[PDB]
Amino acid sequence: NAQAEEFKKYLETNGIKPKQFHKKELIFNQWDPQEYCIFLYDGITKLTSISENGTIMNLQYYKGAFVIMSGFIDTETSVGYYNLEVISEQATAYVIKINELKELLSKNLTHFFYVFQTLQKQVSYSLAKFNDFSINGKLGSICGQLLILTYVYGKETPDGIKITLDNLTMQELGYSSGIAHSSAVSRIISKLKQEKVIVYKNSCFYVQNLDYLKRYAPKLDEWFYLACPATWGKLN
Amino acid sequence: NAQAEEFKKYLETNGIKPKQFHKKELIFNQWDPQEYCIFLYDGITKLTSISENGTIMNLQYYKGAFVIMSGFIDTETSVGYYNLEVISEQATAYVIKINELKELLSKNLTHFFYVFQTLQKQVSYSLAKFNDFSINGKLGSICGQLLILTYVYGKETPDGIKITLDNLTMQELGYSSGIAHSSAVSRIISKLKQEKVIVYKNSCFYVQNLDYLKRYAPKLDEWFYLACPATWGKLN
DNA sequence: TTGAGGCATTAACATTTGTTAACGACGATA
DNA sequence: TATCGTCGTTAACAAATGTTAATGCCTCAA
Ligand SMILES: N[C@@H](CCC(=O)N[C@@H](CS)C(=O)NCC(=O)O)C(=O)O
Ligand SMILES: N[C@@H](CCC(=O)N[C@@H](CS)C(=O)NCC(=O)O)C(=O)O
Repeated sequence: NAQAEEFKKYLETNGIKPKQFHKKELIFNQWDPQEYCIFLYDGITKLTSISENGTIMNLQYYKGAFVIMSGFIDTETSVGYYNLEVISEQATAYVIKINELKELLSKNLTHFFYVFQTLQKQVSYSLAKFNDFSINGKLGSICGQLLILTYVYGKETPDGIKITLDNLTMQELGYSSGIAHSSAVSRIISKLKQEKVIVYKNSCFYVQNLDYLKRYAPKLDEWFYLACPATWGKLN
Repeated sequence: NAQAEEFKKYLETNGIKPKQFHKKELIFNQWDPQEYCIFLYDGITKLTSISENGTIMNLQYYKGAFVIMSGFIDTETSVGYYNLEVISEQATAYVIKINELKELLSKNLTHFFYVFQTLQKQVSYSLAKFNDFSINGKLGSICGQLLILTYVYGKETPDGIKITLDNLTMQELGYSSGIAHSSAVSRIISKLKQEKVIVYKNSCFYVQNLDYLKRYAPKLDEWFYLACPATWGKLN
């Protein structure tokens, strides 16, 4: 992306150099209250939350370039306690102090509008996801998540659309769709397989019937069409 | 609150005058995508979405002052096809075309930071809502919505906490929690009534065991503590 | 006073999902 | 080689939830 590159050159120009993170490494966490402005430049991360009981919840993934806020810009208080775990092998991200961000965006308006637009992307994303997950229950939740991962990490292959993700354990899918037990998600997956919707090959997932997921995730497909059209046309 | 008043005067200085809307009246709609930037100054509204089969989905409410984006500020494209129905008797809102917002914000930076902060409140809200509703299924979703309504529209009474909403039918809660049929909502509400959690009196809902809802909506309570701390202190 | 329609409560069945357990395939270690 | 853990299936049983129908309470219009 161009806006992302200009943003990079701006940050670096203002003495803000990137940091490197490895897999299983947290950029910020839900226990230390350090309000940051993460500009995930390269890599893949997952935003997670752990309850008092210890239950994990995968709220979303982030694939650079994108912006993640852990604190408000005016009050400089916390927007919510979450972790951002690196799940790719390596990732490069620009950690910015919450106070300096205001000084940086005040100076340049283009980059300001870039951050604003990434924010809108977050909003619309969350609304669509909430819709498609809420209506059709857990089957619809799984289907929606598969749609997201297929548009973001999917590549056409002889047998279908291969989702290029190193770790996609049943536990992870459950964490992304509010399912606590791997057996249940394994059952839903078994149904989808039997309906000739997906295949489990090479420890990976191959999506062969995209329309089936489109039915259970209308607002998500619509969203990718209205906000990530470059990512949407690669499969249409 | 106050930043919204300064924002009001700002809008009334650039020739952007408020428009009035009555109950059930829509400001923008899904089928006629004109990209606006609604600044709900006063009143209560609800953001809804209708599938192709007619299924309704209540994504959330909006009690002024707040900001709603129907289109992106850069691309000027729709962020998603949603409707905004007024559910209060009367509501005052400033309608702004999306192309004007970029200049109007470029002119003043404090109000830019206001809209930005409100958008961050939207983000945190959606994330917390997604986590709680998702973790404990439909019971937890009902508890979450009830907590939200209790913080935003609740007022302490000797009978508990009165949710000052005229129209809060079983079907409306269902739409707010992804439940299609009113009978199921009635069933859950009956369980809570038996559990000494709430009571249905004077055509309104009264909350007596806030903690019970806090258990099923931890991230939402956290959100009210972090994003709307006054609304949170009003009940603690 | 009557009748229609909408909303709430409940019951009864079907479908889905939660929860635990057993079995087998796989990798890794010694 | 054997042994231990982890993950994917499947089964069996319980709880939740989807779905429909019946009933009663209320308002409203004639
Ligand atoms: N950098 C890309 C992708 C940014 C990104 O990661 N967006 C989030 C939503 S705000 C996403 O697609 N997440 C995918 C997921 O949740 O797995 C863009 O500009 O849209
Ligand atoms: N103006 C009030 C309320 C703004 C508002 O409506 N915020 C949304 C969250 S983005 C909300 O609380 N919605 C409650 C609901 O969904 O009923 C404030 O800023 O605290």
